[PDB]
Amino acid sequence: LSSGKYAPNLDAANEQEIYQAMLTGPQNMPKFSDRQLSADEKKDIIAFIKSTKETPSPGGYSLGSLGPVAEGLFMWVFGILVLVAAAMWIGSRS
Amino acid sequence: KQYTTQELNAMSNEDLARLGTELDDVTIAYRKERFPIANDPAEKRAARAVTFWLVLGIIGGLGFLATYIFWPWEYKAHGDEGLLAYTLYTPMLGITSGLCILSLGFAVVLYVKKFIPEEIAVQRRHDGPSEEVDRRTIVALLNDSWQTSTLGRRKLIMGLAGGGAVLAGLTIIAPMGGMIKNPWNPKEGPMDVQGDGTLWTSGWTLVENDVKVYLGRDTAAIAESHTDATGEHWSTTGVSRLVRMRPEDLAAASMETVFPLPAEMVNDGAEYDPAKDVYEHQMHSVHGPRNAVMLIRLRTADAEKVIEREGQESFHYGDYYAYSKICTHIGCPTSLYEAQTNRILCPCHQSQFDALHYGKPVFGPAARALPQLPITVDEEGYLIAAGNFIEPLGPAFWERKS
Amino acid sequence: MSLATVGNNLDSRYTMASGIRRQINKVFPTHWSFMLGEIALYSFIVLLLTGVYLTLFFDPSITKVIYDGGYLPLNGVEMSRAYATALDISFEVRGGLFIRQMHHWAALLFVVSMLVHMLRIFFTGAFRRPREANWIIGVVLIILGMAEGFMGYSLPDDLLSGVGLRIMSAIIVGLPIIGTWMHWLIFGGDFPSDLMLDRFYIAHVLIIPAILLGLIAAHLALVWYQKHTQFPGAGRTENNVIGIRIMPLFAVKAVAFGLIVFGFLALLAGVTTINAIWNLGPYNPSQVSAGSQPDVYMLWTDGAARVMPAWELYLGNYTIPAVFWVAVMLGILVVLLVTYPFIERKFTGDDAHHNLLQRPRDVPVRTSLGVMALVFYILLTVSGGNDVYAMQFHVSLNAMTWIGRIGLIVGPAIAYFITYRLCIGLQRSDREVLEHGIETGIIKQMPNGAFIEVHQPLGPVDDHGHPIPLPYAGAAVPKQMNQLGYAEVETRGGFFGPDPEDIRAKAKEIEHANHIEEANTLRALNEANIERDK
Amino acid sequence: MSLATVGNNLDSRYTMASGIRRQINKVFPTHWSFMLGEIALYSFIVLLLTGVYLTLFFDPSITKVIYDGGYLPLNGVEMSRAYATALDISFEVRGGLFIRQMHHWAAL
Amino acid sequence: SHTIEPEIYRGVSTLDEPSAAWGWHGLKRNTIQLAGWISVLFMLGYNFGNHKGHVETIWLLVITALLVIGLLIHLFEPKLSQVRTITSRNKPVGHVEPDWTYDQATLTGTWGNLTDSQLRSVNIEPSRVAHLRAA
Ligand code: HEM
Ligand code: HEM
Ligand code: HEM
Ligand code: HEM
Ligand SMILES: CC(C)=CCC/C(C)=C/C=C/C(C)=C/C=C/C(C)=C/C=C/C=C(C)/C=C/C=C(C)/C=C/C=C(\C)CCC=C(C)C
Ligand SMILES: C/C=C(C)/C=C\C=C\[C@H](OC)[C@@H](C)[C@@H](OC)[C@@H](C)CCc1oc2c(O)c(OC)cc(OC)c2c(=O)c1C
Repeated sequence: LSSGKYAPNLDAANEQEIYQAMLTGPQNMPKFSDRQLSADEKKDIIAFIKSTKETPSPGGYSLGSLGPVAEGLFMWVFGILVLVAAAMWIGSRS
Repeated sequence: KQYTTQELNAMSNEDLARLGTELDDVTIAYRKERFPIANDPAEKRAARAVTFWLVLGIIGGLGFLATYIFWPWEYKAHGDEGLLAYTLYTPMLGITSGLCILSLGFAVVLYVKKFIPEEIAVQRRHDGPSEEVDRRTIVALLNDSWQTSTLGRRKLIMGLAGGGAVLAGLTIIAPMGGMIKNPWNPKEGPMDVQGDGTLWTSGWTLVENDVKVYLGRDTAAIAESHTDATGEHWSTTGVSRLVRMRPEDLAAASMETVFPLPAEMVNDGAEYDPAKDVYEHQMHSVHGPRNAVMLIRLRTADAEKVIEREGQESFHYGDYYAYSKICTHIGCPTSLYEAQTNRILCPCHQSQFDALHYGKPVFGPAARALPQLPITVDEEGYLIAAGNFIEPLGPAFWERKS
Repeated sequence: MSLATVGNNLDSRYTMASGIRRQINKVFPTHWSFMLGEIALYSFIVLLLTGVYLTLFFDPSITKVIYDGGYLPLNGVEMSRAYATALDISFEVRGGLFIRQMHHWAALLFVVSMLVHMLRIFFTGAFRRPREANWIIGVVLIILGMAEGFMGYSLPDDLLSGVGLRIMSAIIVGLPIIGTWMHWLIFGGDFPSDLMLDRFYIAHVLIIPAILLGLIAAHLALVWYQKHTQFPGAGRTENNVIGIRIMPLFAVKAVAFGLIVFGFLALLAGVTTINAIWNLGPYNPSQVSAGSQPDVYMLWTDGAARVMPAWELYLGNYTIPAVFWVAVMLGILVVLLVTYPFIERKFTGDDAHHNLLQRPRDVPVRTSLGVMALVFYILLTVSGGNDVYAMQFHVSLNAMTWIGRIGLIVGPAIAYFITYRLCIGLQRSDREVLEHGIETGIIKQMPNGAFIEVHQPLGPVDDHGHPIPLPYAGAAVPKQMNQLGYAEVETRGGFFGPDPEDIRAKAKEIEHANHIEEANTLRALNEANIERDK
Repeated sequence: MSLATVGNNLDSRYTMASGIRRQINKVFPTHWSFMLGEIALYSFIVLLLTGVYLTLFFDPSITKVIYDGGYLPLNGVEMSRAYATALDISFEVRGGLFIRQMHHWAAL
Repeated sequence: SHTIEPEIYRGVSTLDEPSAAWGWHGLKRNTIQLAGWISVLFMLGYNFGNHKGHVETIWLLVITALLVIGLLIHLFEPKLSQVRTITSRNKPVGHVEPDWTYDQATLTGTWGNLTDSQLRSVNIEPSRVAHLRAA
């Protein structure tokens, strides 16, 4: 978020802490009363959060699930460097 | 010079090879064998290096085919039996296939790098301009063809031929006008809950058709899998995607995403019908391009210091304010309501809108304030849209005033 | 085997012996960085094959369905057929996720290999005459590959990709005077529309691949016809090529490097997740996520949109939105990339036929322009993912936006300065060796107590013992003694024991003879080249 | 006319003159039936152009939909998206029927 | 000592930058000026945007001040003269040092006129050098 604020990683919280995060509106987090998001809705939100935090990816290492940036930073640095190494192993120098 | 069959027969095979390369202006400057000693230990030492990776090429290939056929590949959710076996199917596929193919490649690279001889070969280039006779003669032939034709004399046939050529080109490409579409011709039929399909409108324009349009919250409901003797059927007949919401619902410093919910597509409250199929239309409303509205409740301390815009006074209802959730930069959702600073932040290019200064952008590449919806409450106390926006919603375009 | 009959029939029917003799005798220079184009070729082939596999399972429609597939955490959810069949590729087809991820990793490898290949071409000067055509078509190739990846990852119709399409649509409407009509032409209407995914699908699988392949074909044909450039070195002239022949060496090496590329992509495709559309859900215009960002080869555009100020013109009944200047910026830097050879020929005045290359130290203006452009593009790329950076390194977001803005002036300039001075310094180091000889590292003390370092000259000497300074020749000068071979091992055997001394003595004699004759042939070819210049 | 410059560039960069001279002098016999292969070739060209055009308006999905479009004698009828977008080519696109007709005739 | 004569290519002399024959050296003073000035204009433009803070403004403005005084000294070069003082018993410019160590080793020059007692005080018996020292 702006000016040094940020939505933290949800991994550290437990289920009661997630519920009370929603209920209390900690710092710049919008509050979510049980009139807005019902009890069953908050149970479902906690279920999604914990099932995504607990399941492994079927496709290999997640790279921290950061999407195109991290996947890029892996191919555009490491991935090109090992094939540069192979091109030097197969070719000549000056 | 040429060679008779007897002379080519008189040669040795290496001499024929030398002649072969020199016919292409290539010369082998240097060339030497890798293992000249007769029964070198280093040659057997190199053979075992190559066979190592060929053995693992075979091992990896067979392991890939075993993994691919017999490893349990089918989906498992968290808590299921054999979850770990499923999470490793694709990993094992790749590590075995990589073993196979990389080991074959390494075998071949090593074979080149220590069995095939080493050589320096030198080829002469033939580039630059051509040999001048060919330049003069090709120019002669082409000039001859043009002057032969006699078409340069006939200015009328040339002009008409060019005109017909370009006009035939137009005739070929003119059916591309089947793609051209007036952006200002409305969509077919009457107006919809997504608007008339122009850049002016939205679902909230339906207020102008005398329709009562509630502000409706997304229940996020899913279809239900009924099952009976005739099969299993996912259905949506008693399920509401959008439901009306009331002014008591949001605490101060809460934000709710609300969509236009005409009174004809409502199915909730005491007037609920368990067979009233409205999920399809409410879904059509949730997917309107510029239908999403950000409904915020300020704290009283915040509403004591909220700055109003000309003509948009009395759009709010008490401490409840309503803005367009579509960013005024290039159209992302402006979802991030910093509850304490009262600044609505767009996660695309980091524009910041001041919810206490009629949504005016205070940072980023946005230049216009978020549009504001007029809202109120009706005779049953549900929040409703008291009017339409007074601005075009979404990003800017050439035909927009201010 | 009776290959004589096959060869005789083919030759009697086509008269092919001379034409094929010409191709097995063709020579290629064998520097390592002449393999960076190859990677782009091989990853492209992978992209083709894996792509056709995906088309046997994919439906590109924006029609909606209720999901009833494998992935249970989305069953009962309304989604397009595109998202549904991408989930079926990912979960209900055996090995489908493997081929999906291999396709995406191949895309990333294709684009970055094109980048580093182009940087070789730039820093070595292989673009200049007679080879500007390959430069223009290669710039076209990198642009079309970028567009291809964009349209490709827009297909599965997840939330992130659809936000990307939203941003494309918003930028196309903003164009004066014709943005609205262009949008209604491209998308067939307002966004989303019926035919948008069909048009992006046929653009992705047929149109852009066809242009890409045709231009790769023309590109490789021109590279084969205009024989390859080479660095300066012993025997090497503008008028020759020194290296290895197609048959047997270079063809085998190409096949093997291709196998390595294929296996590396296969491995990536198994051991690391990429995209993971099932966490993102289906596209919804009213939803968004903090880690937005396009794919890596598009982050520069994103960053250009983040660093731009909100400069808008009101004229007054018409509007110029603030992102128009971002389009102007992209147009400028595309035009300047594609027309650079002519810029360099304008401002250098060089227009000779060049077949030898330049070491980047010896052309410091170009190397400094290159590194400054590298830094401008790096700061645009980090400006794109600047919020992920901020979250992950405890930097203020707004600080990162202003870092991007100011950096896009001060970073390139500092980069130019530092690069230029380092280039001149490397030149001076080489000139030190050619003036006074290799610094062996040995320090002796003379009788008068003077510590003198022992130098090894690379040429003649005067009677004082001081080398006669050799002229620079555009080639690499050895800097340490071990490059001349004075560290080379002189035992021979396995790790666990030596060969018999007869074989070792014989082998070392043979190896010494090899080195002497290789040096002799390059020296004779060097003298012959002087004589050809009279 | 400026052609001196143009050719000078091309040949100087590609050593072009001898090859194209070998090509422009190639002889062809002119019996009428030796035109027939050209007919197939030109048909194929037309087929590719019109085909790419038709891909800009066609949705190959089998998913069923109630039709609402230009052809009113099938309004309210349930059909796959493939048939529906074929009908929309035929009646909603200006010149679409002409192009689909040309594509099919060129196939024959 | 010997070295090859100087030469100039496109105005870049080989002493100031080697390899001037081998590629694009240079980039002229006026174009560095133009780059700096027009990028300074683009720096000043940043101040006008919609932002409300002023940490941004002070950053922009000092960076402009530094770029500007840089461009100024790049246009108006402030050369200075070699100093010609003689401080702290330094010697004027034309002086020629002897090799004191050669003198100590050979007992000549600065070590020439030692007395009998002084030679004896550096562990040399003066009979060892009486024949070798000059008349
Ligand atoms: C004829 C060649 C190609 C075909 C048939 C093809 C086919 C496809 C299809 C059908 C998809 C749908 C999404 C999916 O199934 O995951 C896809 C995804 C994609 N394609 Fe292609 N493609 C081709 C070439 C390329 C090229 C050349 C590139 C890059 C320059 C590329 C980059 C991508 C990317 C990045 C994706 C997204 C991968 C993902 O969804 O995980 N494709 N491709
Ligand atoms: C998918 C895209 C591309 C492929 C498959 C490709 C392939 C190749 C290959 C295999 C070579 C010869 C080997 C080597 O020099 O590495 C080559 C050379 C060359 N490439 Fe590319 N390339 C691509 C893109 C580009 C780009 C982006 C540029 C520059 C803007 C470019 C310009 C050149 C030039 C000028 C040469 C000639 C090098 C020389 O003659 O010394 N190509 N390319
Ligand atoms: C789309 C498909 C085809 C195209 C575009 C095509 C095109 C051509 C052209 C232009 C010629 C030279 C001029 C002429 O003879 O008309 C030719 C010759 C030839 N065609 Fe085809 N043709 C096609 C199909 C076929 C078929 C179906 C056959 C036989 C089963 C065939 C066998 C031949 C042969 C043997 C020649 C050489 C004739 C000669 O040199 O006199 N082609 N083709
Ligand atoms: C790049 C090449 C091609 C493309 C992109 C293409 C595309 C299409 C498309 C989109 C349709 C949609 C159905 C319709 O319009 O009713 C179609 C129909 C058809 N295509 Fe193609 N096509 C190509 C090549 C060919 C070729 C080479 C042939 C024949 C050998 C062919 C024969 C047909 C026929 C007969 C139809 C049915 C047309 C109708 O019933 O109206 N197409 N094509
Ligand atoms: C591959 C991919 C994926 C992508 C790619 C895309 C593209 C197309 C890209 C492109 C890029 C480019 C081309 C870039 C470029 C860039 C550039 C060239 C830039 C530049 C910049 C510049 C500047 C900023 C400059 C500055 C300057 C200055 C500031 C100066 C200063 C000076 C001074 C201070 C003076 C010194 C002296 C003394 C002090 C004595
Ligand atoms: C020759 C090309 C042809 C035939 C076809 C296709 C052309 C493609 C264009 O590039 C060439 C296209 C990528 C480009 O057009 C200006 C726009 C999408 C703008 C680039 C763009 O994307 C974003 C994006 O995708 C995102 O996703 C999640 C997120 C983004 O911010 C957070 C952006 C973004 O801020 C920008 C500027």
